[PDB]
Amino acid sequence: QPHIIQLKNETTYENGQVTLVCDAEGEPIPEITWKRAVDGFTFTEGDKSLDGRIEVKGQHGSSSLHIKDVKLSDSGRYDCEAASRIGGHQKSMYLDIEYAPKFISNQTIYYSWEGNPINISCDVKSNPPASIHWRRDKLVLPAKNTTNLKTYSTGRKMILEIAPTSDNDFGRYNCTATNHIGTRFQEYILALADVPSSPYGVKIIELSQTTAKVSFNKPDSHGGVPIHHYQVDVKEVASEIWKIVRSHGVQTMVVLNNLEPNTTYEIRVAAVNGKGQGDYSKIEIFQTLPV
Ligand SMILES: *[C@@H]1O[C@H](CO)[C@@H](O)[C@H](O)[C@H]1NC(C)=O
Ligand SMILES: *[C@@H]1O[C@H](CO)[C@@H](O)[C@H](O)[C@H]1NC(C)=O
Ligand SMILES: *[C@@H]1O[C@H](CO)[C@@H](O)[C@H](O)[C@H]1NC(C)=O
Repeated sequence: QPHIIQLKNETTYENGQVTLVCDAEGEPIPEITWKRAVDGFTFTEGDKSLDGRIEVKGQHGSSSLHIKDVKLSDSGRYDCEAASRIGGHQKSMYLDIEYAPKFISNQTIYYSWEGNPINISCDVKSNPPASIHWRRDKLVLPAKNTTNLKTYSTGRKMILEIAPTSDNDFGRYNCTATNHIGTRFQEYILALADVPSSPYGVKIIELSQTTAKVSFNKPDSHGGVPIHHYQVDVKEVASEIWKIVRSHGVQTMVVLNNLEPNTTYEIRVAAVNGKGQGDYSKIEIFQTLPV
């Protein structure tokens, strides 16, 4: 002895309550300790709680771990440790947490020109797995009287393809997700755009006394908004005149020449298309090598 004789898996739901029970036989009657596996955190009777949601009751033979206001983060493995002096045994169970679908896309606002294709991505996490639909108003998509809309489904993701856009395609879209816990929705926006968005993540990746290579990320319109070229502006920090270098088409690296050694420069990048020039990236500072 001792021997854990009860430690059931449990399934609960977000915002609900669950009680985990562990029973152990043995002589002497063993002390029971709870361990949350993801972070190795220990629970014992009395040992309070920070957020208050979690308490343990009973210490010998049987112990209850009570969690109120269940969070998704409470999901996973919990360990029960039964120990007497003789005197050791551990067992795991898993807490399965169910919940209404949640929308987890990084982007809900999309931009496109007239006449361009664009995919709008609806990303859903739910337990159990949800059914996802796209809708415009009350109409499920694609409608029967359209020839420019398609959907593509992959478990946690449903893509709405609009190819190409016409003006009436702009506006609000409604992505709905449903499981036995509930139905939830998330609105997405497709807006008619003109100039490119701001480039970002600009870095100096090569650097000498008189030259530097700047590299950046294109603004991702997901193909809605064209980029013709980039304008790279460079300026010595106590100088007034921005020197402009155009990129070779849609290349996202540009080599800067004719720099002074040991000199501090500001650099900013903007994308340009047929409708004009977008915002500049956040200004970055570099300093050429000394002689
Ligand atoms: C508990 O759940 C896990 C999977 O999450 C499973 O492997 C195991 O058989 C289940 N039963 C118990 C009581 O451990
Ligand atoms: C939209 O997604 C589909 C499915 O993966 C893909 O075939 C298509 O090329 C994408 N279109 C756009 C607008 O990028
Ligand atoms: C999205 O669709 C769902 C299900 O039809 C609906 O209940 C919800 O109100 C819609 N959202 C909006 C604002 O249209």
